[PDB]
Amino acid sequence: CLLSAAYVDSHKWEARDKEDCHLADLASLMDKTYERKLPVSSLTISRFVDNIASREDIDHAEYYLYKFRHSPNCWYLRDWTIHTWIRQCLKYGAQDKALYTLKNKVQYGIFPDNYTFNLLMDYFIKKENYKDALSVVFEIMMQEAFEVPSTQLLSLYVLYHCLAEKTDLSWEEERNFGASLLLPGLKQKNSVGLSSQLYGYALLGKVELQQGLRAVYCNMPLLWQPGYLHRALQVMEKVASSPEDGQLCGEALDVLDRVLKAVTAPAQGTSEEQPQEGEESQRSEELVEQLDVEETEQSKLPQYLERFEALRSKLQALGKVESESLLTLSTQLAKAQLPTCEAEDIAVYEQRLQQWHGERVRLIQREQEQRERARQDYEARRAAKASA
Amino acid sequence: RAYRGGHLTIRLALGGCTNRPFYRIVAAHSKCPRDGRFVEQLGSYDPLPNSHGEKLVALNFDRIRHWIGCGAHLSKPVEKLLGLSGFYPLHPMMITNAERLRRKRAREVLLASQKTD
Amino acid sequence: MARKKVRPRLIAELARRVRALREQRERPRDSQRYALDYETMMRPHSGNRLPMRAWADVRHESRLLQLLNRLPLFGLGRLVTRKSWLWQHDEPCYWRLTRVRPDYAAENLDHGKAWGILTFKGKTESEAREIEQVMYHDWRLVPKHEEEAFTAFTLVPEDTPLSVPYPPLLRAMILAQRQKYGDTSTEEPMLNLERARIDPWDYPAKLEAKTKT
Amino acid sequence: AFQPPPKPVIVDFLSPEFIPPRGRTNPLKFQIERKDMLERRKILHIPEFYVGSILRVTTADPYASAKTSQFLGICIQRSGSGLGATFILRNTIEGQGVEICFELYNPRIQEIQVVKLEKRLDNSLLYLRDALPEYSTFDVNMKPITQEFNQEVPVNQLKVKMKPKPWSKRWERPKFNIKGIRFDLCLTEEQMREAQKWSQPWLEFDMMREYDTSKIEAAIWDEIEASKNS
Ligand SMILES: [Mg+2]
Ligand SMILES: [Mg+2]
Ligand SMILES: [Mg+2]
Repeated sequence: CLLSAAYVDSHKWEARDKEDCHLADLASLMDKTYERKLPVSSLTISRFVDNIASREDIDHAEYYLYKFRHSPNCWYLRDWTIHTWIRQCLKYGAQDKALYTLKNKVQYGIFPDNYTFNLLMDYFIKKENYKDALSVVFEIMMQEAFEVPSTQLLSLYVLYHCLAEKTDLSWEEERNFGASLLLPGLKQKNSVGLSSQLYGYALLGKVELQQGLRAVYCNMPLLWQPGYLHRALQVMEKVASSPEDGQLCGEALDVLDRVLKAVTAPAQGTSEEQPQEGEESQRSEELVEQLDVEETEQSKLPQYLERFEALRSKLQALGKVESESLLTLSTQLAKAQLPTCEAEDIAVYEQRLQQWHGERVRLIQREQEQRERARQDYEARRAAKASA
Repeated sequence: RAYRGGHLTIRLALGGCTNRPFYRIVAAHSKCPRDGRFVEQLGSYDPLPNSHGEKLVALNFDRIRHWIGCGAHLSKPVEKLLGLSGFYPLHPMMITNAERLRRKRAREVLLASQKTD
Repeated sequence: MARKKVRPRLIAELARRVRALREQRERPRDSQRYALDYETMMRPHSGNRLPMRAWADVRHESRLLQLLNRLPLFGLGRLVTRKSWLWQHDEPCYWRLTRVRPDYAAENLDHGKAWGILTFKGKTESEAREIEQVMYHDWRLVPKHEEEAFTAFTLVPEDTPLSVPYPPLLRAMILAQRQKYGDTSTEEPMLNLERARIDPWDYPAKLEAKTKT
Repeated sequence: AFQPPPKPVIVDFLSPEFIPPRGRTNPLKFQIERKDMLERRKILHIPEFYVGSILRVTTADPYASAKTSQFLGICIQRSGSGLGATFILRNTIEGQGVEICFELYNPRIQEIQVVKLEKRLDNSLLYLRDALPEYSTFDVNMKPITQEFNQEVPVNQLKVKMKPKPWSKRWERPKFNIKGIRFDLCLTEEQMREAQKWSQPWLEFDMMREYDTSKIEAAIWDEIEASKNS
């Protein structure tokens, strides 16, 4: 949230509105274009979102959002239009419509792969938006826009929520919480990224071990390879070259994984008796993804347990990076690098706004010259009407 | 007759007599009937053996290779006959049918042995 | 053919124009054309029922446009693969998407036509080809963290022989042909396979018009 | 299920039936009839439409397959005073022109929908019977057309062709005062001069046969406003 302190938006946002617009004539014109089924530009939709006056205008802009981009010019949506619409949503609601338009992420599909992802979270933290900001991380992870320095910003909030998470996770929770740490968390400079990867792999392996392999990549942007416990163990094995680790949350979650895999083997009617939906329907539509000699993970539990027990002893014997809590360690590390990333993101944002403004006037000039040449052609033909 | 398309195919026109088949190995259009108009006759095939126990197959290899180079397609029995003659490699369908026949003979021998004791 | 008493038929010519106009004005859009009923496996538009072997992947997988709709720029430079390729070919086979035009008439936006670069069995083609079988329910997407790892392919030279023995009858024909002219060389004739290389059935074909040179 | 973003917005009548006739009928009857017709309009939405506009009417037909019967056509004329106002719709179906005279306040009418609000050059176009079938043919499944209020109901200035004589009426007589018929291609100069013998120029300047209803219309509008506020 410290980014928005030095990234004051009210000063530069009010310097971007140069459209000075209203209602009636262009409302009629575009309703006529879509009565005639004619594609239009994103210049106009940027122009209107540049002149939003109220939340009634926001809802108008939403029903708008919902009756054009099904025209031929769907791909030509400009980037700065997304920023303008996000700023207008922040002007009034800041909390409800932006989340509704992003949770589907395909229905509205703003696709703001820019600094707006960090900006929305920074604005969310002002009210601290506990349940409101949880869903946004899932959609950012789905969009896979982890090129700007947002990794630490999202890792702070997911670790805020993980401590508060004290419940029995369901099938969807074990998938989304596990997937919200590998793609988002990729920092190799600090132990936070490695701990996030170890935590995410452990939770992702539970779905494969309990339900099936297809469900982890049916919708999540994950990999179909059966090896996820091995990916959880390889980051621990990398300790021979990496001196700094988490060694607390990953170990605790691997303890849960090993006790879950150790209680199901002797007791088959205790934990595995949760599948009581249907038998013949599942048998007729059963899918065999793995081969017969593909070394199924179900028979590798004694191997996994020995590897984990051997690695956890050596990590404490040589690494000794056992911290008191991962959240308090990540809080002081993520906020330390925020002043470093603000200075590297300010220049790129300043050039992005300049290039977007340069494209706006180019599109305006294109429309003006097309209109003037159409007028010249119409006047020339009317002066000397020569047809057939 | 006029056709919208089709390709030249070297096939067998079954021109013969009841309970006495006789094939003419001929190159003809794909959309023409079996016993209809053809381009050029190549050879003859007699399914039933003669008094010497021999099955006569006639091949005009000089015209066959010329038409195949021109782009004439071949049918499965045509390929089988060419593989038997040796002008073309043996068709793998013949090999798999021979393997199936050998397996059937082995099964019959096993059944005969188990039905005797 | 050509007679003195040929009647100048006009209704037949006008019917060609009428059918040409109705072909474009009433052109069925690809969305409802490829719409699918997941219960009876029946196409509402054409009325044809899907193959029995395809009943599993339709219910257990997704098509290209059903996964490309959630990407920011409709997958510019992204790599997409197929379940059939992943199963049959251990070597990486992917399409690098360079341009996509989704159909705007679909309410759910899960239909469209895309182009891209084909890299099948590790062989990279230096030409742009239209993507085939978009409506198939076998497409899968690779993540960014695995984009570089999936491209890891090793170039292993082929062990296919370049020459094969001739069939016995043709070999005897060649031996007699050269012997009659008087060539005493008893060298073994071989049939070359340099130009006999053929693509597998899983290799997609191009959908662009062939240019006659 | 993408959201499609259209139009940015970036840019900056008394119905004829309410007119009482010229007779000396007591105003109490007119007031009662106006009250009843306003009560009927409270339930049945009667839109604004002139002569020449195209309407679709839904009627309660018991003997049809469905209880709703749809009829679309152009309004030939509107006539009547008060609750008994009627309008004539004309449409050519399969080469057979059909004209139906509907009542505005008949309870069997389910819905009246104006698909094309458009005026014409004549207050009463009864000549469509003698006109060409092209001017009476209208698609039943046409879509409604919505217009802006600033257009002020544009009037369609269309010259209509005519069938050869005879006609249903003598449309060339001055008593009809028709400008929408292309007479120069259907009648000759001698016929045009002959038709002028029935002209009555004094009726335009009689100054006594005119009907002034300014105060009556004001009172009716006040009553309508009071009923709406009620
Ligand atoms: Mg016979
Ligand atoms: Mg078919
Ligand atoms: Mg009469």
